[PDB]
Amino acid sequence: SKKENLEVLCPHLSNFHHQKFEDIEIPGQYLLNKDNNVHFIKIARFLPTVDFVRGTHSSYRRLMIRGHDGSVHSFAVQYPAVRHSRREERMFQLYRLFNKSLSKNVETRRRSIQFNLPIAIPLSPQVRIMNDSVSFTTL
Amino acid sequence: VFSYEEVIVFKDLFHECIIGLKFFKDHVSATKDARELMDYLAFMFMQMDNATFNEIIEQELPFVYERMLEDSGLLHVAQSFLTSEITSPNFAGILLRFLKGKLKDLGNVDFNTSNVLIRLFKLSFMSVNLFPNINEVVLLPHLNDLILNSLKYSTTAEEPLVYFYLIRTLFRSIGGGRFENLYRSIKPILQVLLQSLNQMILTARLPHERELYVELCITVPVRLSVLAPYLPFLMKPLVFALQQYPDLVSQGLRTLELCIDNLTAEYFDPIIEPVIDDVSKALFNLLQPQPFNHAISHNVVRILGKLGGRNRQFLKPPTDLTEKTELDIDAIADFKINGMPEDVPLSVTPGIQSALNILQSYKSDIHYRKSAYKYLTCVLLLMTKSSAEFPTNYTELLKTAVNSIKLERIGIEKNFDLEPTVNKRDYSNQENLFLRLLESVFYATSIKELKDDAMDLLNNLLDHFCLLQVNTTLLNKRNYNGTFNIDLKNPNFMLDSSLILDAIPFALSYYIPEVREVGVLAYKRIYEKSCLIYGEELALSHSFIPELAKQFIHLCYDETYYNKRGGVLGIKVLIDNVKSSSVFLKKYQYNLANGLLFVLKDT
Amino acid sequence: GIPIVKLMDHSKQFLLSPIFAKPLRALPFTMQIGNVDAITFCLSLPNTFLTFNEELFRLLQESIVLADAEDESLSTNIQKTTEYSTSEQLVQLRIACIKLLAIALKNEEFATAQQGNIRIRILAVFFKTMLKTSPEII
Amino acid sequence: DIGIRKRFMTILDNSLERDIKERLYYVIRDQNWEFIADYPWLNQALQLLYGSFNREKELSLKNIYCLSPPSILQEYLPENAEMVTEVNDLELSNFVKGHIASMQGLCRIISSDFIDSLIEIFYQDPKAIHRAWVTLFPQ
Amino acid sequence: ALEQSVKSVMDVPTPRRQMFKTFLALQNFAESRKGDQEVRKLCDEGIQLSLIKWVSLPIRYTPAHKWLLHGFQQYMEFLEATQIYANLHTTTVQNLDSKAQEIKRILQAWRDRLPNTWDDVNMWNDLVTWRQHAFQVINNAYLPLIPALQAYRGYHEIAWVINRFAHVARKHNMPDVCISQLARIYTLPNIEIQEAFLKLREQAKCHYQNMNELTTGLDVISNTNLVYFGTVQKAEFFTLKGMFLSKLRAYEEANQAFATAVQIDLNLAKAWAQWGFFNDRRLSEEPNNISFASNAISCYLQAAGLYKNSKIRELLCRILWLISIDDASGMLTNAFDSFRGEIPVWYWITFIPQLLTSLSHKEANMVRHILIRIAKSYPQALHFQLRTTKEDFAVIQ
Amino acid sequence: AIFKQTEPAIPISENISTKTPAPVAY
Repeated sequence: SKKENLEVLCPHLSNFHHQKFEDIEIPGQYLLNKDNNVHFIKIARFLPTVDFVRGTHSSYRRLMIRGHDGSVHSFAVQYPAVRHSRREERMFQLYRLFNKSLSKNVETRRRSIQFNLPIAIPLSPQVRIMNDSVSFTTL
Repeated sequence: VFSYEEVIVFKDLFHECIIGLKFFKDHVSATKDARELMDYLAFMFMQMDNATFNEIIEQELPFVYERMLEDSGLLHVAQSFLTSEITSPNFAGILLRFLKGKLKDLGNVDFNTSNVLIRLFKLSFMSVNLFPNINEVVLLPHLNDLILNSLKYSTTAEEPLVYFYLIRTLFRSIGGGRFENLYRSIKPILQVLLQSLNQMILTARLPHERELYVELCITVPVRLSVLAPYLPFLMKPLVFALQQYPDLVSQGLRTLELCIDNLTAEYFDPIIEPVIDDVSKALFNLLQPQPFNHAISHNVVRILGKLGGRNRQFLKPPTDLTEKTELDIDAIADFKINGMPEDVPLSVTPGIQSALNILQSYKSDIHYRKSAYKYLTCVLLLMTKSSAEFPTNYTELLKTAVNSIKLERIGIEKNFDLEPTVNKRDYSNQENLFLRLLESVFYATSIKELKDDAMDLLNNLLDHFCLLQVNTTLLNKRNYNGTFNIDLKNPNFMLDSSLILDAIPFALSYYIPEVREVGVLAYKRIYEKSCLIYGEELALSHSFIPELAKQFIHLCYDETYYNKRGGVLGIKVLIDNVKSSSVFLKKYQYNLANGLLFVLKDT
Repeated sequence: GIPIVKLMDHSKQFLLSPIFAKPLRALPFTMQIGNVDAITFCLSLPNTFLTFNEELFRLLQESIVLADAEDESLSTNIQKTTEYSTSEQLVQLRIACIKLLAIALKNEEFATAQQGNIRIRILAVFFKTMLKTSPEII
Repeated sequence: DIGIRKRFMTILDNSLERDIKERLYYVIRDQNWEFIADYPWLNQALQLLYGSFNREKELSLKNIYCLSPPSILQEYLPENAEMVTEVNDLELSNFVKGHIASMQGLCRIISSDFIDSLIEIFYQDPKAIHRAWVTLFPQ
Repeated sequence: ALEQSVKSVMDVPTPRRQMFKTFLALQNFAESRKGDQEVRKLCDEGIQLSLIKWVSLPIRYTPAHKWLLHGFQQYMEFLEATQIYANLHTTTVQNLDSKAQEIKRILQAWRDRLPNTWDDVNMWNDLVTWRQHAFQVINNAYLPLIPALQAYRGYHEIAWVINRFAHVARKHNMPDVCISQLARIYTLPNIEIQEAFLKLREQAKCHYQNMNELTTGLDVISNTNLVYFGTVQKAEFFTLKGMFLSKLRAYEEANQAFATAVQIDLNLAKAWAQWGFFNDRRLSEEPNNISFASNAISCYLQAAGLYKNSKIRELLCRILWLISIDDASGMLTNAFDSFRGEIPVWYWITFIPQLLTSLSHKEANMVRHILIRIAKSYPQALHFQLRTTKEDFAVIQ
Repeated sequence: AIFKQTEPAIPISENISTKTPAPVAY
């Protein structure tokens, strides 16, 4: 089944927004260096019917999160995340640090050049969540 | 002053003059002689003392109101009391205190009574802006109560749009006055209740329901030039106002100017940031030449000229490239053309999106709607044709396959040969295409003179899918009879007849109740057929009836009130059907209770 | 033919222990209303749940005795920029705490003979709350 | 106005020949569309080219891998099967044969109904004309 | 000679030639008061021509639509110039400071309405030239009213739309026109509080690259000691002397120039940042364990406290890399821990992993103050990283 | 802070009448 229910899989996250009593933010908004803090998107609720995605060499589950501004953010749960994730995320951090030099130069700003890194935020040192929309493919 | 036996005479005079307007009916739409006598009766009571006229009209106004529900010209009485009088605030107070009591049943009455009540409200609001310096202070108490009680009474109303219509009339009646500062304590509750009613109609009513909510959410009165810090509540209806309703556009553009002219361009730019691509993309649609209206094109030119580089500094390469969904794909069949030696393959689906838009719209002529319905059923029966052939011994094969479920350890013949893969994109497009065509067959039952053949075709499709479910039941024993078998044979990849599990919960969650009735009739029909071809003791464990029941529980956890209504509709018809057996409803009790409890928590 | 207190024999601790742990000061208003309403329903039942909840009664009476103008009724949700979104929740919270104090005061030797004058301490609250302009609280 | 429009188009259809080359040369070379020049006339052109078709009752898709047939799927019970022998005293046995006779006549799709039901979609939406022309003309 | 050139070519009209015709009508209304108010008709026919050209293009935004947006701004500035000239024709009765407020409001709206800095230099040049025309009209009409007043209302703020142009061409790597545009500023011989500011700053920033030109930036600042209406201009002059002296090989005199640049105000963070860069350039010819690095990290920490809301994260990278030396003397910990100022806690978020792996490395408990100030103010940034590295270190014990 | 002053109000026309230009063989 390509679409499995969240309240069957994890009933705490389908019941989250009732027993939540503060403003949690969407994780991974501090990695993208957006100067202030007031316009960050707060998690409204977890959507039901999460997706089971079979890849080429593995498979994972994609859970969707409704934001407080009406937007839906999809994340991929890599449950056996391989232990070279810290080197990956440090390269992601390094190449996201260069995106501000690539917007003050006029020639890279006319052509709208940015580096487009993925936002992967680790939860435990076994599981990380990565941003993953549908209509992402590999070659 | 007058005595008691003089004001009794004045009361009986008003009573008899109101009764006497029944001679001059047809036998703001009144005859000329009745209008002249209503002018005489109105002018007769203007020079009486206000302190006795108030008690005359306060004792007589329910009788005048129940006379208005028979001859509707008597509104010209009340209009003539409050359009030109020295005693206009007094009658406005009496009328507003009467309508405050009549507001609770404003939704649950018929068309004539609601029409009369809305006209009395409209007259009482026009009396305010007709006399601003004379008392509009009569309106500022029970003004927030009017807004709040309209929003509260529209919840339990039968016709819940009359309250919003009333809020629209009240907002369009005012603007340019002082009493919009006692109203500023209601703006967040009003705007949250307006946005969470604006977008929660994902299955919108198809009337002016969206136009009415986006007309209410913008055009609220604010004393200050910029209404409030509650501006991010206006950003989502501004996109709809510019984008989808060409009669709201000249409103919403004005709102943009009020934010662009005096907002400092620092505070305002992060606010429009989540909507700036939709705002600019709908603004660019309004840049059209002189046959299109130049009054709403030169507005856009003025806005985009007042923004120097700010009209283009927030646009990136496009993140909205359309990727050829099920309303864009081709389903190719062979046609015999007389000028060709062999048949030629062309697509049977070049007009599916157009025929769906024809069927959805009420305005289109019936002939066009009937031909659109015939086209969609042609494509659907072409998708259904290559499974509509049955073997010569299908009855004994169906009986064998249904009594072979009650056996244990069915031996599986093993073979070593691979099957081809699925091609998930084309499978998903064909699955969604069959689903859209089935949903339009369900929608076709909401139209008179298309309902009979739609119901007949729907009965044939439902008891076809009931007969095709036994293959899925027989193939789910491949998940058993060996806890890890890898050397078995499966039929490769088909539409697995579990897409009636996405169409019947669609029909229950739909915004026409006449198709929710067709959805529950569909559930009753598949209940009868599943109990027929299985037997009651195992149709609750292997047929559609367990599986679709789980779908009903999943409708209770969705994020909009339409699907919750569909889930409680499916649960109510389920527990009205199965009560004779005490294994299903007692096995499924915890999940059904949690679903019905989540409808109460999350709504 | 089962009493309500026999239905709550195994799952009563999962209801009560989240209430008695959190001190009802950092929680938002709708959870304070829910905790007070659940304890009111548990106290209205026949002869159950009488044990050492005096600290909650003291904290709720000291959270209802004071004014509600930018002072200690809240933890993170201030009231000088929000109107009618928190005032109705505040009114429901006040009348819920008043109902809980009345149900607790109706029970003998549970709030009557404890600490001497502790019923006088909440009768002073009951006389102090007869000056709010809302008629529902009155 | 559907009656006079249908009569005009059917006498224009009956004037031409029933060959695809002659009708293609008519819609490209011979016919002068200067009078219908604000209206998408390819509509009318399609109604000429669809006049050269045959009304074939064997219309059937070949690209979809459709829903599960009852032919082979009731042969996926390999060796443990007590095949029932002629039990024909039920309400099921007449329901099944009535449904078979119903679905035989329901799924016999000619080319005629597809063609002339698509023709009146062209008069409402001009984007079925675009898609119909782009599918037909390279063939 | 321009009307005949327009009229011979204003058949098969384009939006540009229509803009030229509208500007000729606007100048006819300007130089001859009680003009035509056909400018209100020519702007509308130009808007309709531009709308036909907009519908002729694709629906989605192409780069060709940017010039149509610039044309929309030009027509709106034409209508605002019509309002400016109409207000300018009724002030003949010397009604100053009553109708000059409307002129000041429209000029202040024009100062904030300028294109993006990565837009074409022809776009910038077109807006600059036609604003210079619109300013020349008001400077011509305030010219009879100068001696009858007995500073003054003759603006000549043309220098603004020169300086803002001369800045942006330097962003476009066009230094020759950036020098050549700082020669049309001598139309009035007085030293203004903001003309001389951007003029001298851009002329000193001209001679920063092409290293056979740094002496031409040295000799122009080192002889100018009279203050050009400000005590902050001399501080940036002195630290630019520090830049020009440290660009060539100079050890102590550039340090003295940075010291006399930094003692005057203690409020220019660019001087602190350039002194930190100078100390790093002196560090790059030796191992990084010499206690000279404490001066570098102190100027860096001062260069991040009041340089806020900017690109300061490279200063934080330099701090995190220069702190990690293995000195035995406790001079670097003194240089970190004697900093008097508010550390930019929000900008330390982006190095939270490099802080959290710095606890495992030795000689790092000054990282703890940064992480404590992060955890008490921005708690959701640290939480997931803290749990991840905590359960990393907890299983290896 | 939050508000800036009044922008110059540009009065758009109410009854403009321009001609649709004829096509040209460019």
